[PDB]
Amino acid sequence: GPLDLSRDECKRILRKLELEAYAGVISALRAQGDLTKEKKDLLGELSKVLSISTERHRAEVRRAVNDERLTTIAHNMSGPNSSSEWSIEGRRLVPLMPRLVPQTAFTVTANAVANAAI
Amino acid sequence: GPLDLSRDECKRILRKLELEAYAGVISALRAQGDLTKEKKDLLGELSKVLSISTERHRAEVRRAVNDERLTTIAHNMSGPNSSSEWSIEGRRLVPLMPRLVPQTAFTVTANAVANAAI
Amino acid sequence: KPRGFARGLEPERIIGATDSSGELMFLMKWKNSDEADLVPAKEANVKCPQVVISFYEERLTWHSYPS
Amino acid sequence: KPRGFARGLEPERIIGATDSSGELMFLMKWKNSDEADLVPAKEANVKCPQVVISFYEERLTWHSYPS
Amino acid sequence: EKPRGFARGLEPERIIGATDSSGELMFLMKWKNSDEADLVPAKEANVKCPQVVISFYEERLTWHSYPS
Amino acid sequence: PRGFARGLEPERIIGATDSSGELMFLMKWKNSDEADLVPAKEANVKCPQVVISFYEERLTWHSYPS
Amino acid sequence: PRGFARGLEPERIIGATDSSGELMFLMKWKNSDEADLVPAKEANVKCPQVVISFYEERLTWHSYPS
Amino acid sequence: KPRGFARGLEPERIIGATDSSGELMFLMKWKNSDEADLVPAKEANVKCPQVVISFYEERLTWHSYPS
Amino acid sequence: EKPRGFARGLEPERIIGATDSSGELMFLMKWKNSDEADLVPAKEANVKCPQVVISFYEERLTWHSYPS
Amino acid sequence: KPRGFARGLEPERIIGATDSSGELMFLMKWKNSDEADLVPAKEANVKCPQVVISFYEERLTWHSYPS
Repeated sequence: GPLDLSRDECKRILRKLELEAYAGVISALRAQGDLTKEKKDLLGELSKVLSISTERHRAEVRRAVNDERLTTIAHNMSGPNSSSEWSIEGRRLVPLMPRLVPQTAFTVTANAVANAAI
Repeated sequence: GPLDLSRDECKRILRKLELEAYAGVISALRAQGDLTKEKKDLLGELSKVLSISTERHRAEVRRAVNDERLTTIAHNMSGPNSSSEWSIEGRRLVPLMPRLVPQTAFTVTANAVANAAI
Repeated sequence: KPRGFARGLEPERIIGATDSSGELMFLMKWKNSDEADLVPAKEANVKCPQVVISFYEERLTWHSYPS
Repeated sequence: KPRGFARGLEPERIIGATDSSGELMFLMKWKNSDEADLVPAKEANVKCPQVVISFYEERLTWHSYPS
Repeated sequence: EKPRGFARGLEPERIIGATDSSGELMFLMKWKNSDEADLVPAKEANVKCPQVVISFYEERLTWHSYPS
Repeated sequence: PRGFARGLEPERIIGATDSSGELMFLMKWKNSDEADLVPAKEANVKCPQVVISFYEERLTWHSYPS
Repeated sequence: PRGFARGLEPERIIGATDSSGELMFLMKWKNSDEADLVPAKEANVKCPQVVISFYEERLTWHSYPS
Repeated sequence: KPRGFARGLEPERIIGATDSSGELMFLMKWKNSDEADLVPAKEANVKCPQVVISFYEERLTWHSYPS
Repeated sequence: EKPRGFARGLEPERIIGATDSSGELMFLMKWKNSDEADLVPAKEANVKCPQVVISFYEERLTWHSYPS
Repeated sequence: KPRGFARGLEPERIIGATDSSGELMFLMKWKNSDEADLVPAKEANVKCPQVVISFYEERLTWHSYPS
């Protein structure tokens, strides 16, 4: 029957409910406008209670920031400047570098030595 | 186009996002087990930020309490006693009375009087 | 001129009631006066709750009915 | 003898209710008669809606929501 | 052994019934914050929660001959 | 505007409360995800069957002890 | 168990962090809604193309002023 | 003259990258040669994955997520 | 008029480039908590953030003849 | 017997480097001693950062490459 769920299946469903719950709040808040201290604190408590990691949190923020529909709603609800704080909240590690150009094609080159004591 | 939304349409979508967001958290928390002070405080902050009224909140709690799947998950995650506090949180106004029986068929009957000063 | 509770008299007992005016009214007999006044239950309830209760307790009705 | 609404009387106030018969029934006191009798809630709901509403409204209490 | 009636330390919410036993008027009292209602002597309720008692009676008042 | 002022047909009452001092019903309107509070005094006459349905579904029995 | 210990095929990296002191990748596994952190040192050799795809997609340019 | 991987040399370290040509290209320094040249990222990704990974890994910085 | 380089009061995160201008070694510095990187004299960076400077060089070290 | 930084000598200058051992090592010339030691960059970086920086600054290489 539908209610005959194994302990493991229950854990999987719960985890899915927790992720969907967090994602849903992120979407709603993003649609209201930019992130605020009040909302950041609320999300911190929510991620704690729903066991959402810091990086899963940042990924969800990026998802919402990248959503044009939510962005458009935010612009209509609270005007421009609706993503500056979200953009920082969803910060990520990225390879950052200037495009290659001769004047910047840089490297340190050395003549390798021997070993031990010399 | 999909992004050509009127201010009114944006408001409707936002309200829907807020309700779905709150409902989602209620579902997740109910699935974890019974309501706790920590979770009650979190919901209070969430309903404030998402503009969810007290009675809409109680109705959502009842919905989750009445969900056999969430109840079954809760029993598997944290055992019995997973709804006592939720049941109180979702309290409602109801006509409460004993079933009719002669010994309880009660009423006060009087002989109506006249008017003014007598 | 002052009427009802405005007379400042002590309630003796409710001699009757009626709600034909749109609200429940009590015909109040006051101590040391044979002039009774129809007063709002709204008022009597808080001014003299025990007098009101006594009125209801004299008219307790339990119903017997066909199956 | 006709019973319930068949008596052609006017509803005054519902005195009690029960579903022991398999359906919700109301014990109805009719105006000018101290002999109350049972009427189906299905019928009273249609014929005297405010009388039914009053019966429920004045009996509301907060209660926990069962599992 | 458990407290009953007013001894439970609860605030009255509403009287939902009344009956006769041994020869004394008793009220079935619904208490605030508890789903379990129990009996209390009318004598006690009249003193401790008069408005609750009055409301019970008032909302059930009927007439021998309807007034006009 | 809210309540019956919205000009929508009542669908069903989802909750009731006396916290304001008067009985209010949380009304769910047909073709609308937004519910609002309306005075019971008003719903009683404008949609009596919706009110009756609400109460009848929640009728809760409590027997006398002994 | 978590990470590659789950015995699942890596699908894509959704985030990276050095907060622990070492570079870690939040890995999304094929046929699973649960993502976990794995050492970059480990992902680098076990799924080099998944790591390369991750970096290449996020490559961010910054020119020199003057 | 052959260029890039066609020189038959071993990748030592990627010095820089650019997509100005319409595709991502890496400036590759080959072991034992101080004359670096361009190779498609598509090719380097397959032929020297760890060299490519190293290039990116050592250039990671936190950055806000654009709109 | 706005502060530049170390005057912005930010902590260095990573050097992402180096070039010659007017005859002085300059580093394109990525600062913590800011997406905008700018130039700082190597002379200054060597003193204020030596490990950041060293990391930049070390991760780019190549050999004329690969060692064995 | 103490070797490398364990000799407690003042670094004079790095005369060379190599990473064939698996990690970068510097051939360090110490003041008042003609006996140089190969020491880990891990150590030299924190013990004598300016000496390390000077080594790198003598070997700055900018690349010119074919289009």
